[PDB]
Amino acid sequence: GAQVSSQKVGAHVNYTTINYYKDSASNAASKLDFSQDPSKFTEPVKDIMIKTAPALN
Amino acid sequence: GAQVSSQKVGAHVNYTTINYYKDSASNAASKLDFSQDPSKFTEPVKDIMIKTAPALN
Amino acid sequence: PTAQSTPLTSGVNSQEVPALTAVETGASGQAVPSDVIETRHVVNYKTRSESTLESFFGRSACVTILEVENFNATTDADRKKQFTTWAITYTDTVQLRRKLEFFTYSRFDLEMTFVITERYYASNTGHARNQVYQLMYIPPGAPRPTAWDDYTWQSSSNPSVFYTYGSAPPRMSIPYVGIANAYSHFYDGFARVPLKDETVDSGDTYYGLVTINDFGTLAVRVVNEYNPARITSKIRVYMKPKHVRCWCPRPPRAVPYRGEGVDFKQDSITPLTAVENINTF
Amino acid sequence: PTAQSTPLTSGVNSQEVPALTAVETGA
Amino acid sequence: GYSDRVRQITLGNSTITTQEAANAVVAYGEWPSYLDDKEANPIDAPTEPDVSSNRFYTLDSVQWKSTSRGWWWKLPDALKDMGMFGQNMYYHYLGRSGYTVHVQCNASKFHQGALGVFAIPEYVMACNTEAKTSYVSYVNANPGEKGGVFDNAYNPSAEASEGRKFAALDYLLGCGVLAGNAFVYPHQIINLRTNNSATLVLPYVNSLAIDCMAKHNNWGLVILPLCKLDYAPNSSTEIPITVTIAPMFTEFNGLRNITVPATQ
Amino acid sequence: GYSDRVRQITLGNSTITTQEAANAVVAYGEWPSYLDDKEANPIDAPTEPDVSSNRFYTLDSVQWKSTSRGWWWKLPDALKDMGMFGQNMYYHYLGRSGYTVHVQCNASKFHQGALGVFAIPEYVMACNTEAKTSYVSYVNANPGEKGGVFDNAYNPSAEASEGRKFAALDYLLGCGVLAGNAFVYPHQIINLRTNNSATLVLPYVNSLAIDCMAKHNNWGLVILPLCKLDYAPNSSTEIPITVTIAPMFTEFNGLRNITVPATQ
Amino acid sequence: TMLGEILNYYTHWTGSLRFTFLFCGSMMATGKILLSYSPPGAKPPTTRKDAMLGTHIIWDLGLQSSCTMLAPWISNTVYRRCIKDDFTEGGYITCFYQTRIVVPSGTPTSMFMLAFVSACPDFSVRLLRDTNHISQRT
Ligand SMILES: [Ca+2]
Ligand SMILES: [Ca+2]
Ligand SMILES: [Ca+2]
Ligand SMILES: [Ca+2]
Ligand SMILES: [Ca+2]
Ligand SMILES: [Cl-]
Ligand SMILES: [Cl-]
Ligand SMILES: [Cl-]
Ligand SMILES: [Cl-]
Ligand SMILES: [Cl-]
Ligand SMILES: [Cl-]
Ligand SMILES: [Cl-]
Ligand SMILES: [Cl-]
Ligand SMILES: [Cl-]
Repeated sequence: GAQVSSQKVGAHVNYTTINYYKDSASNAASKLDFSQDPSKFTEPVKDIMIKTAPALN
Repeated sequence: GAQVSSQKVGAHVNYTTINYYKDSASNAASKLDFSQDPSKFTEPVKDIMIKTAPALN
Repeated sequence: PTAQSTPLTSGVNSQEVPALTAVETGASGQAVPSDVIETRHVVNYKTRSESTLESFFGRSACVTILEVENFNATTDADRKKQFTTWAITYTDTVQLRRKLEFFTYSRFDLEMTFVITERYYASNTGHARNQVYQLMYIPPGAPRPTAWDDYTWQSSSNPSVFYTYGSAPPRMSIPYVGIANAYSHFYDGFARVPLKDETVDSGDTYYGLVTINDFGTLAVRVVNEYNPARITSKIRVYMKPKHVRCWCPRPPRAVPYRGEGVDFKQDSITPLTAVENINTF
Repeated sequence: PTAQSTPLTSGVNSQEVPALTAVETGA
Repeated sequence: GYSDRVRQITLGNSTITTQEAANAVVAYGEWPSYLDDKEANPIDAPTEPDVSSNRFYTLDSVQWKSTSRGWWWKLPDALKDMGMFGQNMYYHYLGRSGYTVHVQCNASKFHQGALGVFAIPEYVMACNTEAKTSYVSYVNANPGEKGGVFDNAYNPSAEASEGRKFAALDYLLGCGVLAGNAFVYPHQIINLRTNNSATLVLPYVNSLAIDCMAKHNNWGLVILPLCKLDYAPNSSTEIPITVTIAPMFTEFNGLRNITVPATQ
Repeated sequence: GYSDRVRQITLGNSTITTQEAANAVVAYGEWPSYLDDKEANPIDAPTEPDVSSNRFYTLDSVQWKSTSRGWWWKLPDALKDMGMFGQNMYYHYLGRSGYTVHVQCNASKFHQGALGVFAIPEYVMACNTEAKTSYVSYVNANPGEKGGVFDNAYNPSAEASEGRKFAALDYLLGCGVLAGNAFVYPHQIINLRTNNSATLVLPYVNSLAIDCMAKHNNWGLVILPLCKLDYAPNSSTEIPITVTIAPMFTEFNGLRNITVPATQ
Repeated sequence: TMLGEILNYYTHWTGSLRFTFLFCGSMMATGKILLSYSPPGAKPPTTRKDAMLGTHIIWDLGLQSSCTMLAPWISNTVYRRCIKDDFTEGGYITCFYQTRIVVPSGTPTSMFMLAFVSACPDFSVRLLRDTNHISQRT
């Protein structure tokens, strides 16, 4: 049950993972998660604000 | 995700590599790269010089 | 891929003159034996495998020797012996440095290996339990320890390796960490432009790579508290460049180094031994 | 997934005013 | 008709002719070019001054004597006071440039001598005090179009403050390597019996796409007499060496007020 | 949402906002542009400095008082010492430019006053001696970013040598025409109850494709108080007028050494 | 600042910085303000005529309360260091009256603005490190 994934690139490229333990808590670090939604903190406004339009009309 | 490659010959021949780490920086030495272009140092001239022709015509 | 085979060739009597050239052009001589002698066919099975950059650099080289001790320290000087800090560089030693400096620019990952050795300072002060070492990489900006047991060693974010004396030499890989697209082995410049009529001092400023390079600090301690027996330790630091690219070849260092720059020493600038005569075999 | 690329842009002379806003909004 | 000895180079409003060339060098086989979007770094629309700056600038001539040990310049330092190139360089934080370097030295069929002309990336040179290391003033490192000269003697200063200049020792190339190995750098030779000029076309060379021209010289230009000037009727004769350099594919980022470097 | 009162202008690394504009003028309905091959004159490849020079430069502010008679500038004279625009202007024999002119003057809902803001092609003004005609010194004609002021009195000099400046008489627009007719020129009004800014976009205007910027001003900028500044709590109050101008579609020909005009 | 605190867990930063200004005078106050970013290597600007040669915005005070000035990413290196460092110096941010603030009578003649900083979407950090902003006695 080997997982083959892309490595993080270096100076110049897959790697293999097998889980040895019956508990997911035993696993190595979670895979890179590039998810983001800054707007929930930077723009949590009820009515859409279009950058080019006046903020207050 | 095993890589099978030719060994460097000895006195008298594949070997197996598995990458264990998620970072390419962790990997063993790069495979032999026989690339070369000595002319960028030995002959970096604008106009082609044919060995059998005069260098200066 | 092999070095060049020699073709079967006989003589010539020709307006083709491969023996003559003009090196004023900036071209090196190009002629090969088949251009100027009768040659047999020789199949060349030999390769340039061991002169690839990976092969040339594919060795762990000692780059420094650090010292740390473990004993009951009662003075400021003795407290400072309980840990050590080292600005990470390849310029404390000459051998790897000279090989790197065949090139202007490089890009590589780094394998770092450590060899840790101890001796008893004295025989009349009993014994010492097996020691654990902490080697902490302190990137530029992270707080540097002022004591062997201060808060910095908790190392929440800095990488540390804990090494147990007598175990296999510890080892880790470092990516290419340069803030440029390659490492510079040479930098013909300054860290800032001194401006007309500024009050900033221009009398004690430096030049070149030393003004811009910062690979952080290695901090080392013995984690153990003191035994009655004082133990003195050496930590040898080894670097192997791997996954290597290099650009812009240079003449190699011909005379002794005298520091981190290209400076030379007045009593050591005569590398050639004079021959008795221009006609000496 | 990468941080944002910068597009090729020239100047403007426009009723579109992205430089002004109102941070009273909580944005 | 066409000859390796006869060449015309036109950049902007400037043209060079030579009738005794020896081909031309393109350093590392790479012509200069503009910075591609896939290798770019600063995000502001760059200034590309083109013909205003990408043109031949002729430096003050130097005199080749039987006793000359050689000459050095740094680039872009040598051109920092040259027309619109200098203005674009100092009005911007960042700049990149290639160059056409044309070194000129004519004599007669009765003169002899050979100049090595070397383009050296990151031409770092030794300081002239053993009380310090890497101890060179900005002013001494950046002489501009006058450049500097090599010496055949190393006499480091008693006081650190008096030695903040290059120890430009000829046979160690001013940097602790043997001058005989300088041929690993892009080069031509002006051998007076063969040729009266050297032409080197240099791409931008750095570990970065673009850099601070006022802080950092990308290239050294070294002219070493490999064989001394000799002329039988007058051993004390002098012949000029003239250096003419055109920036190429210049690109500047980070416009602000003008940089005025310290002069003392 | 979008409003005639709210505008953003970005040129190069510079942005202007206004929340109390009154539309914007495009002089003669024509946006500036580069010089087409079918209208070109000098044949050298031009310098087009783009973002280095085509950006907002803010002049020294002037103070509007109840007694102010008005202000004038000439273009490109007002920008001759402005960053890379000034350098490109003086390193070249020839230049052409359009402009975005942004005049800034805010007050309160309790202040009153109106400024006429006029862009005048070939703004030729009267001299201040009746011993001569057309008798103005280069230095007095070309004050740079400080510009000049109008007067409500004409006092020509006794001696010809003392009158080599403009007779900037407000009601004759400094040139023998009635100021009330200045509205035939591209203009806006800053009426403090309505707006706090004027925006004029100017194409290059001349009888030639390109001309000597150091010899010839293409545009005058005139700011006349049509209705005097009044503020009931303090009749002696002053409010700033700030002029910010961006060159646009700049193109230069005839590169040489830098022009350094006389200062006396 | 929040951005400063995050940067002090990293060695390297890259990208554009956003400076947003909120004018907090009365509605009756008018004005024009010049906000400038001068990339490094020249005399630090102390006058409007030097500041306006750099990257700048003229902010007209009005119904839209806030103005954003960008320090666009303009650097020799691909990353700057999260320390005081001549080699990776970032340049100079300054602010001048373009006209002046004008108020009518019965209005405060002194007032404030608030300055905010944030990273743009082109912004990233690397090389995790300990901060110098927290410590404890041992
Ligand atoms: Ca072969
Ligand atoms: Ca030949
Ligand atoms: Ca043969
Ligand atoms: Ca992207
Ligand atoms: Ca908006
Ligand atoms: Cl601890
Ligand atoms: Cl312990
Ligand atoms: Cl011998
Ligand atoms: Cl001369
Ligand atoms: Cl100079
Ligand atoms: Cl100075
Ligand atoms: Cl002012
Ligand atoms: Cl001026
Ligand atoms: Cl004068």
